Amino acid sequence: RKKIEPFSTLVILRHGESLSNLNRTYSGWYDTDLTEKGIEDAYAAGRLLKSHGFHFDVCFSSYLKRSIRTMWIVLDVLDQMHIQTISNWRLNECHFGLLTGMNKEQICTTLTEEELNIWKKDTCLQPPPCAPGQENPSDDPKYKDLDPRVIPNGESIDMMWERAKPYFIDQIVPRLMEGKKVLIVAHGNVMRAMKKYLQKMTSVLSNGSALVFKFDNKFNLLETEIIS
Amino acid sequence: EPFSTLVILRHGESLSNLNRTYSGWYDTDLTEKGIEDAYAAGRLLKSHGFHFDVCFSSYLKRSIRTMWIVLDVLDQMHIQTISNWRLNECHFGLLTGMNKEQICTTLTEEELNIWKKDTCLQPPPCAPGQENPSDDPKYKDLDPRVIPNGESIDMMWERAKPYFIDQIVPRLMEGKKVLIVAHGNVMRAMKKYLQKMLSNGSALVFKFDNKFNLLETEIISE
Amino acid sequence: RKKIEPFSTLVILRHGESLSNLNRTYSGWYDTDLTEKGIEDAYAAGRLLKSHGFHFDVCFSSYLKRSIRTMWIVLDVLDQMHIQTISNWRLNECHFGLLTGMNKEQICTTLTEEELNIWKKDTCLQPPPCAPGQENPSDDPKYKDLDPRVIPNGESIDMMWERAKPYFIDQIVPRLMEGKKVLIVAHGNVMRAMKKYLQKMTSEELSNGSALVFKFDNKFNLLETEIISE
Amino acid sequence: EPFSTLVILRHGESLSNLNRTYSGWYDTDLTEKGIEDAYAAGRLLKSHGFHFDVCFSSYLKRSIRTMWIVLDVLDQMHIQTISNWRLNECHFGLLTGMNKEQICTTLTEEELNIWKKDTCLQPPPCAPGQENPSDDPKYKDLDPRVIPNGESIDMMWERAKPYFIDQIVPRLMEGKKVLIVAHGNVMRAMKKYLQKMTSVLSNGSALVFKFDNKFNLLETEIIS
Ligand SMILES: [Cl-]
Repeated sequence: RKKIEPFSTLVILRHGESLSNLNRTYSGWYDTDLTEKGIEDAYAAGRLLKSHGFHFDVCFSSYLKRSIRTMWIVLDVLDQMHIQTISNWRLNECHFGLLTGMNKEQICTTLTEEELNIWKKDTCLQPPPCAPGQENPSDDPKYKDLDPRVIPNGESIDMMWERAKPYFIDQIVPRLMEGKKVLIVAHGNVMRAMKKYLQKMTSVLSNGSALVFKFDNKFNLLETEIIS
Repeated sequence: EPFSTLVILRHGESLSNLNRTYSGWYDTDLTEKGIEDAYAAGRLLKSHGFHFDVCFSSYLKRSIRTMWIVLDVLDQMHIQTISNWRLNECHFGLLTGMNKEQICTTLTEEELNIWKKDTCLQPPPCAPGQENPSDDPKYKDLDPRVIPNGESIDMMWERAKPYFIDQIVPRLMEGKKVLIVAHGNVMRAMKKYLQKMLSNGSALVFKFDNKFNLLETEIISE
Repeated sequence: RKKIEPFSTLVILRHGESLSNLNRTYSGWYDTDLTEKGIEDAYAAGRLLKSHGFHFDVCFSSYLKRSIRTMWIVLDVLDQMHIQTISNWRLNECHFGLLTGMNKEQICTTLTEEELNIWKKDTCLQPPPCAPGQENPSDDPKYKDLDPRVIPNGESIDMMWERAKPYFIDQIVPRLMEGKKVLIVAHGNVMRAMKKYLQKMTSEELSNGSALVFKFDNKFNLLETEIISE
Repeated sequence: EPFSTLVILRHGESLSNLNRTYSGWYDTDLTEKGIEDAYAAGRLLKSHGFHFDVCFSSYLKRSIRTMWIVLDVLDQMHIQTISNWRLNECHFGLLTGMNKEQICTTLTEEELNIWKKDTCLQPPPCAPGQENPSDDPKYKDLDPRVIPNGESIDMMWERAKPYFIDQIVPRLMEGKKVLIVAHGNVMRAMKKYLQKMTSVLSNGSALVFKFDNKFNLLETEIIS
């Protein structure tokens, strides 16, 4: 009982629990690391992909440690620590600007009722920038070589996707056109934007699930499979 | 001397330009004068002593051939060259292949004025039965969704900018000297971007320090 | 106060204790992992580089887990988990062929007294290939895309360096010539061969946990070799 | 059709070849006939329908220019090109710039016979006061220790082989179609390597190697 393989395959996996997520504060570009539970989340994701027989040619991550660490753990489980890995800031979560580090109570104080509803249901609401005196995650040395004009300071989800999309088109798509299997360890908002883009959707997945996109040699999407 | 240097150079006369039709992505090649324009551009850069670590071009032949000629004059045929569609001229859609009179018949008085003076007017897409330059096999591996069909200058820059930021800026931050052989609209958009805002045969020279501050913009000519 | 910096810098680290090392068997390409102590060796090496202020533009490892895992830990300590990393089989330890997995007693049985002395003091003695029925580490799926003719089966140290040298020249030197700071997490024999090549030492002429620092000018002249330790 | 394809082409007439002197790394350029050789070679590949994913050349101008002309004929000027010194012709050292008569004066009777019949004779290095082609600024970023000065054909292949294994084989394993514009000695060494020959084609022919997904050589076709 064997199944015919696709020409190319894209697997998108979400990173596990970060310390900010556990403390219920917004992180965005704040470089919060995995908790012990988040490390176990990464081991579980690696075992999920191994049980489906995935062998990847390349793995992508954001510049954020919770994504990079998840990638390393997953590749460790898959016995693929040797494969090419690529990290880039354009796969980063939204930069939340002023909202960086806020909890639920501070969000409700900062946003009007109407703004909060748009913030939850839509993708177009842009947070304001980091305040004077607020530690801004993008002042990190890891960003020292980027064009300063391009560094975001308060991003809606739409704006995040406008700067992630060129990276997806210029780095991930060409590898899929070569017939490769590509893994991406990703933030939730980025994963959902990529899913919407590929399926051509218009404007909620169980924790620990992965998305499997299968393509033919003309980059037609043949199937989207959820594995868990 | 500066920490890094970017030289931008425009390609020379194309056959469409000589016949006074609009090309956009239409893959028109250099005329005899366009070839001599490239040799003269090479001699201008050689007289200023430029030695480049890398050269960029668009996916369009008039840009690629100019790069090859320039590098030949500079005795740098061996350096790395990179061509990419994101540096292409605007895709003119319906206006592709039209001459000046056809542009007026197709565009109203207001549309033609904004098309001439501004950057925001988007031409309509190619008509049915019109040869679309993006159907070229050289674009067969691009994400089908990203291929344009009718672009304003603003739209062209929105897809060229990520390439400039991701391929050009990192090399300048490494201290390299970078050459770009570009189309007029792309060169003007890059200049406007870098300066936070030219006579034929001229070249733009951008000098940067190690924080990527623009120290000077020099126009060199013969 | 401050010292004038070199144009480019190459730091070479050795990986820490592997399980084969703890059990006193030769590994070579056998993909033995770090022990708990080897993991702590990697954290300590990271702290060493952190106290000397190193910020690398790129890090290289072999295809062997014990080297890759050491690289990951060191970059974690350095807060450089985002930097580019490159792994390649040409930085692998010698493929020990038949000697793979042997302990001291089996080595002494297999080699003559003359052969053993040359084995310890020289770099030219080549082991035989893996025997029939012996598990060969190169049959690992991670090597499936290599040219089958290039895969070694029993290497002397000289032979190891003959296939590592082109990688050093084609991938590390060009980045040093760009002015970059390069980290290599290496195997002991590979580190020693690189040191010999760079210093122009003869075949005639570091404590555990030490690192080698090579400093170069823009013509790739070796300006200094510094040994650093805690 | 095969999983992957390698085409190797030799560059056309250089000025040194026309003058019957040995160039090696001497950076002699194509003649007007040599440029026509490149156009002819391009038309040969076009008539067989080749569409390449990438093209390789040496750092020598006669190889680079041939690559550019061939890609012009193929309507593939946009494809990725890679040039590298490891695909260079032998560095002839002292023999650089010499003609047939001078090589007789320099080499003994035995040495000249080894030079013509075998691949193992290493020429001596460039003489004092002899302009060395490796002093070219295009080589300024190489490890100075690696630069040759007098290379037998065997030595040339020892430094070209790792480039073939590390750059060309992985792309053939990816299922790509690869073009190499090469020098005769380099082309012959690659052919011997791929066919496993032990240690005679028209000037304008091309070699076509067809492979399956395990990198088994299914067939070698000569087109002219
Ligand atoms: Cl050596």
